[PDB]
Formats: sequence, C-alpha cells, structure tokens
Amino acid sequence: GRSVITVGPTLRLHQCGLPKKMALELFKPFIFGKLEGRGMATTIKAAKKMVERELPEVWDVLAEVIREHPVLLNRAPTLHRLGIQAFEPVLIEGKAIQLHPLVCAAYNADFDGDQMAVHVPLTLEAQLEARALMMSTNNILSPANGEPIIVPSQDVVMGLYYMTREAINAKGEGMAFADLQEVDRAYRSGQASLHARVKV
Amino acid sequence: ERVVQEDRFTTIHIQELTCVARDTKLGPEEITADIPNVGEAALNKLDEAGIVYVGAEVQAGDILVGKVTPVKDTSLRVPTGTKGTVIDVQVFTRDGVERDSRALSIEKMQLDQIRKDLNEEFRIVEGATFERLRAALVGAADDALNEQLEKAQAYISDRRQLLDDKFEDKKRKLQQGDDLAPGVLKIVKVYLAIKRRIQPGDKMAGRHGNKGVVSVIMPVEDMPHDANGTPVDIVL
Amino acid sequence: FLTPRHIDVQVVSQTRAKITLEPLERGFGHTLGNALRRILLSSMPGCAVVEAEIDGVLHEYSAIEGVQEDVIEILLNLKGLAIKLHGRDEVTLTLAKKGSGVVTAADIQLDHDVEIINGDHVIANLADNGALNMKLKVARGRGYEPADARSIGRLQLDASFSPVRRVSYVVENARVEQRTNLDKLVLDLETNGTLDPEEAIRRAATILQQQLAAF
Amino acid sequence: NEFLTPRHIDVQVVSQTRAKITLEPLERGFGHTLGNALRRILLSSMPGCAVVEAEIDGVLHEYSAIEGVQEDVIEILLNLKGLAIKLHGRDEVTLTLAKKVVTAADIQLDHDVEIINGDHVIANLALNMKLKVARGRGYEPADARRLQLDASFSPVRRVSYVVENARVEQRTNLDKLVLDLETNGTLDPEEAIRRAATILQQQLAAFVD
Amino acid sequence: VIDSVDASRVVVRVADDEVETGEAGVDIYNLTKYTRSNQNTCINQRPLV
Amino acid sequence: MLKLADLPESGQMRLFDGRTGNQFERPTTVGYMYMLKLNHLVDDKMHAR
RNA sequence: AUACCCUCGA
Ligand SMILES: [Mg+2]
Repeated sequence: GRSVITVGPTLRLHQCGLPKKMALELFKPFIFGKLEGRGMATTIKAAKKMVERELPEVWDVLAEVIREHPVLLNRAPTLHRLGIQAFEPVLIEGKAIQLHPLVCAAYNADFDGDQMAVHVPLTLEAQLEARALMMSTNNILSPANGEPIIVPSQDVVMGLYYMTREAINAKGEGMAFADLQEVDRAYRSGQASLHARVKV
Repeated sequence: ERVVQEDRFTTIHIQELTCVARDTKLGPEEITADIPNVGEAALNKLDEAGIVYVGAEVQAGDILVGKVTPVKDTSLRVPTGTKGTVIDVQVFTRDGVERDSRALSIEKMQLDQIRKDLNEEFRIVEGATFERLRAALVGAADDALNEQLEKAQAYISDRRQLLDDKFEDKKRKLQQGDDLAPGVLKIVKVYLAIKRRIQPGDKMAGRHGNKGVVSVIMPVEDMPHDANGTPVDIVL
Repeated sequence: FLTPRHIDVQVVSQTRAKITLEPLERGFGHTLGNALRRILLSSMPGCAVVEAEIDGVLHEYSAIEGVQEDVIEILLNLKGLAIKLHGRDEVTLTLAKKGSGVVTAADIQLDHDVEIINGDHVIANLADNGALNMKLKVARGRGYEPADARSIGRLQLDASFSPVRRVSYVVENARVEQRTNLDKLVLDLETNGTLDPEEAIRRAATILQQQLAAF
Repeated sequence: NEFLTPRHIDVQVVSQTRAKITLEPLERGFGHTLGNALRRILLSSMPGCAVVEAEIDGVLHEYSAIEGVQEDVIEILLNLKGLAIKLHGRDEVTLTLAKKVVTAADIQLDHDVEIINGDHVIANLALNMKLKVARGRGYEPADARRLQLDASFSPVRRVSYVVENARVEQRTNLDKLVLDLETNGTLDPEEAIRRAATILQQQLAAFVD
Repeated sequence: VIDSVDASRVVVRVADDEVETGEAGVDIYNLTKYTRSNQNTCINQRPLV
Repeated sequence: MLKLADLPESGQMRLFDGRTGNQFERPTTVGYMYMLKLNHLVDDKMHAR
C-alpha cells in the first residue's frame, strides 16, 4: 500500500508510524490466523466480520501481529539500496505514514507531498532479512562512502548549533558547575542562559 | 485544533455513481427493489422503486440503486471507503419506455418550480401596471381612463398568453425522452456529498510555492500563544 | 508554604473576566498559571447544539424557499450558539417563524433550565414567503466531538463544547506585609459566557486534584 | 464529566537514586500539564538543605593559590556543592573541617546535622575551614543573594519528562507520561514525587470540592 | 432594484430607464446550488444582495 | 501600517510556549498568511492491498 | 479489466 508521508518526531530510528486502516488491510491474513489461534473466531466469516467491524479486541491482536514484524518503505525513484529500508511499524491514528526525520536524507524525501509504498515481508527468512540487513539502524553509513547518511538534517542541526553557541555576556556567565546535572538544573530553573561561558 | 474546530479548511466533495439498464440477451434488466436474496435493513434504506431516498446517510457497501438483470443483481452499491449523503438522483429513460414514479415526482417538482417562477414574474409586472394605471387616474377625462383600462387589460391578457405559451413549451421540453445509447432502457445516477475535514496527510500550501503536508493537529494549549494569550494557528 | 484563599474574580464583561490569586509562593505563579490555562483550554464541560432537523429539509446541502441562507450556513450559524443548561443534559428546543424578518437566538423556544446568552446571534434571514420550523437537540460535552465520533431528515452537527475562548496569565508581586518574595497570579479568562469564571476555576482545581491524586 | 484517572503507576528503579515513573492512560493534554508542573515543582520549589558559604583559612580571595592539597579552591567548592546534608534540628548551622585525604565523614557533626554520603571526597592532602549550611527552596545561585557558593537546595539533581502515545482499545489516541528522577539520595524518588504532588495539591486544595 | 431574494434565486426589477416599452421588470437569476464539478468539488452560489 | 496598528514595527514579538509557558528568548515572526488547501487529500491517496 | 490520449504530484 501507499500514502503521503509525515514527519514523526516521537519515533525511534528503528520504527515508523503506520495508519490503522493500512496496517489492518495489509496484515489481514495474520489477523485471521491469530484470531483462529486464540479461538476468538471460529469461521473465517466471523473473523472478517470482526475485522470489518473493527471490534475493540481486534486492535489487541493487530498490536500483537505488528509488535516484531518489520515492514518495508520505499520512495518512488529508488536510486540506491538506501531508498528502501525496513521499519518496525507502530500503529498511529490517521491516513499518513509517519517517517523518522533522520531517514529522510537517505530517502531524499521531503514532506511536500511525497508518497511511500509499504510492503509486508511474510516468510521468517524475509522478516529476518528485513531486521538483520535492511533495518533502518543497520544502514547508517552510506554504501557509496563510509560517511554516515542517517545524520541530523536542517531543523535538528539548527537546534544543536543554537544550543552550542557562545555569547560574550549572558545571564549565568562565570560560575562553575559540579556536574552536567547541575548545569541542567540551573538552565531549567532559568538562572543561566543556554549559551553562556561557564566552567563545569 | 482550532483550525478543525472552526472548520476552516473543510471542503465539500460531490461524486456520482451510475447504473445502466442494458438490453441483456435473456431480457431487459429492470430497476426494481425486489433484489433477489436482499436483506431487510438495506431494503429499508431503499425505496419502493429501488432508489435511495434523497438525504440518506450511506455507509460503505450499502445498496444505492437496485437493478435485477436475468434474476441476477446489477444493483449499484458505494465503493469501499466511500461514505456520504445522497443529495440528488437523476433518472433517464429511453424513448418508448415506461416513466417510473421517481421520474414523475422529479418532473412534477420541476414544473411546479417553473410554474411558480412565471407566476411571480407575472405578479410583479401586473402589480406594477395596475398601480401605474391607478396613479395615472384621479382618486376614486372619462374616455382616457376607460381607454387606459382597456389597454392594461389587453397587455395583461397578452402577457398571460405568452407566459402560458412559455410554460407549455417548457412542459413539452420536459416530457420528451432521451437519446440513450443503444441497449439502454433506463439510466440512473446518484450524487454523494462528503464533508472532507483536514487531517494529517493533506497537502496545504501558500501563494509563494511553500508546499507542505499537515503533520499533526495539536490542541490549542500547545501552540505558541502571545503575551495577550491569543494562540497561533499554524507553525511553519 | 503559603496557599491562596478567597479566589478573587473580576468581571470585565459578560464574557471576559479576570481571576487573581494573591497568596502564592515564589515561582508557583507560572506553574499554577500554565496548569490552569491548559486545564481550562482543554477540559471544560459545556453544552452546544448536536442535532438539528427542519421540516422542509432532507440534507444539509439544500436550500429553503424564502430563506436567504442555505442549510449549511444555518447550521454554521447554529454552531456559534452560546447556551446554558441547568437541569438535565440533553434537551430539545424548537424554532418556528414565518414571514419576513430575521431569526435570532431570541426566537428560540424558551425553557425552564435552558438559557440563551447571545440572544443577538442571527441565524437566518427570511423573505415574505420564507418559513422555517426546526427542532434543536443540544447536549453537554467536554471536547470537540465530530459527527463521525457521535432516520432520514436528521442532520448531525460537529460540536465543540468548550466554552472557553482565550486564557492569559501574568505573574506579579504580592505584598502581604510579610515579605517581598511573594507573588500573585492573574488569570485573564475570556469565555462565551455560559460558565462562571469562579466555577471554571473550581472545576480546574478539582480536575488537577484528581490527576495528582492518581499518585 | 469522568476523566481517565490512571491508578497503575509504576516506578522502574534503574538505580538507587534514579527512577523512571510511568503513567500510561491519560487524556490528550494532561501528560504535558502534569509533567511540566511536576518538573517545575521538583526543580524549583522543593525544600532542602545545602551549603551556601565556606571560609577556607588562607584563601582571602576565590582565585587565590593555596598549598597542601592536590587541587585548587574552585575544585574544593565544586566538591562541597555536591554534599547531601539533612537538617533536622534547625535551619541554620555552621560546620568546621580540620585536617592536615579529606572526605565528607571527616567533618565533625552534632545530633542535628546528618550527612547522607560521608564518603564524598573533598580534598587530597600531601585544611582548616568552616562552612555554613542553610535551608532553602531550590537552586539559588551565589550571584542572586569562597565566602559565597551556588546553593542547590532542592533534593532532586535532574528532572526530565517525555510524553508518548498510549493505545487504548477504542480511543487509541492518548498520551503516556514517562518521568525520570535522580535525587542526592536524601529522598527516594518515589518520595520526591509524592512530596511534589502533595505540594501542588496543597496549592489549590482550598477550592476543590 | 432587487425585487426579491432567497438562497435559490434573485429577482431584479429592471430600471424603467434601462428597459423597453413593455415587460419592464423581468430579470430572474437562478443560483446554481450544490453541483458536482469536473474535479468532484461542490459548485454553489450564495446571494450577496 | 504596523506602527499605526499598535503592533511592533519590526513585525516580531516574543511568543510564549504552549507547554512549559516560558517566553522564547528571541522574538519570532507571527502574522496572518493566506494558506491554501490543495486537491491532494490523503483520503484519496491511502490505498492498501 | 486491454491500448492510447490528456492532466496532475514527488
Ligand atoms: Mg518533495
């Protein structure tokens, strides 16, 4: 399946958001199998009725089938192997596929209307290959050059740069801190500027 | 969440779905509500003629129009994921075919509207002429007032004649059949209205080529707010 | 460990109000103010129209003879109604007018426990042949409930029960002749008028008390 | 109306002084409200005791040079900053340290003063100073009112909180508060959370009913 | 001068100066209500007089 | 125009955070921009098989 | 449920 992509800033690097309806449609045979195994459905007609009714118990089994089953995400022009990587899906509320901000550079995918195709590996061989070779954490360095490709992009680079600046005169300049913890305590309490020449 | 609560970017989408009564080899398919093996609630949503009443909320898979083709069912149902409100139904019937009840009701409504339009159009002009004539003569010579009364009566009669001629012309322009494709007995189409709300994934843009796909819809509290307390609506 | 007593409320208008809490320990002003702002702007019980059906209408995408606005505009105008419920939570109101004129919230059928704040809210304009007779079912809720989350001829409305519109706060010093290290919180609260500012503050206080009592 | 009031709170103890408190079912905006309120309470308004002044004999100025210890004055001040001391008797006491390896337990004590960590090293010899302990509210820098040193009165060292989406059967769109703590050891982080919640509750207990 | 208005049509009394001898005021403007466009969007007109 | 409307002449003022409620150190740009909605809805793009 | 044509997005 496919949908418009969306930045998810609350995602860990190994996981990606997946809409309820796309996940429910893609993993339909897995849901049927788990429903029959748990005995909650006797005939496949009942299982289809539950999955189409979206009964509250079908979300539990959907979560179980999604827990450790990676999925594949790729952009339209895949110019290199990095253009399709495996993500461990997490159920989200909507119709768009949530992407980790740090993998956009590898995908060459901004959020101005891009779409992504999602594929579900089935065989244990396929799942293990997704998790061990093409999981998003495995491919940090670019295959073209050992330099990393999962690196901070525009906004996070701006944040990190602004954090680590220096002001000639700022609130909280001069005193010494016994640990990084005291620095955090002083900054969050508002007694020291974010960029003030201090000792620690 | 205000931009959704204030319902600013919601839009109305109208889509149509069609059914054609083919001249099937065994026989013509008829637009009948007695679909074979049809459930009751779905038939309750339908009418006696086999067409959904205008103004009915329709979920996915519901049966909008009922066609029986020899008896197999060619009844129209909405595509998966498509849910909306029926706003209009149109019926076209081939020349020499029986005009069903729904087409009769639609036509009588149309001629009622037309009749009332020319009725009020006659009313305004006749009132204007009558008050002009009454203002011309003194409060209630003698030849002039009678001549003007006769002229006003003649004008009113001529207007009535041309108006009724136009009404009859519109009537007969309504009673005619359609030039449907060969093998089309009756053609029906239904119109569905959907209020599409803005949701994460919708593409939004400005006027200077600044595209964007809406990411999340945070509540009013989280958005940055001025010292006066007014909250921002969009953070770019 | 000073705590505020005798919640001070100042009324600027029927909608806008100011709430001041004089005795507050140092640094507690911003914490309490932001907590109250989030609680008010998020969760405040209010009542708004949730179903409306008219005699001559089938669906909201039509017009009514002699009515200057179509049904969509009528429902949008109804959405801005500021009603107050004293007794039960679901009630039904009627509105029947014929002839030329302007239908406002004043022309809604009165009731014992149902009150109208904005009686000047224009709903539609009528012509000489215009005539509408419609019934309003209202309900009391907490947050934005769309139609999807909640017979032919009944129209469902998206409801935003939140009666609060704008919340502001400023923290200034409080002189209680004890020390100058004290401070006070001034809540600049602007609602639609259906809920009393003191009642809003107390409800926020109980909600925060419960959510802390989760510990 | 009725809100989601979680009662399955758990405190994952990752260290003796570090803990992670989780709260899974909460409404959409309540996670941030509770987390920010608790963080502001813990970091800013939490009564405790710490040293505020020190008088090392032979050090007239802060940038003076002293002999007999491996380190210098500012290192001594930083080492003194980390001391965790509870005052049960009074809100004012002055302790003296005399030695000519210096540790926290080397400080003479009375029945009122209690040093939580007596092994906190202070200096390394090859030291006659008296320090002043006071009770305060939060992080009070020396600038905002050797003879002066930044005081960390609050018992917590670091507070951070994050909110993540929580999945409920049919709601499916909520938030889950993960709050992590680390104290000096004078209070269990569970006790620190209870104290912060109690203080915030007392802040508006007058009008709740 | 607009004679009568509603959500569906507009009727205009044409000025006697800018009119012929007979049938002075006749201008009935039928507003198109919610109608499907080529892109499946609504096309409706609202009176502003 | 801005100085006539009693707004900052630079067009910027310091906003207050929505969660922590603390003023941002530097002033940001806020104003009313004509935003559009394009006919590229995710409702028509979400497909799954 | 097959081929062209047109339009649009990345
Ligand atoms: Mg792009």
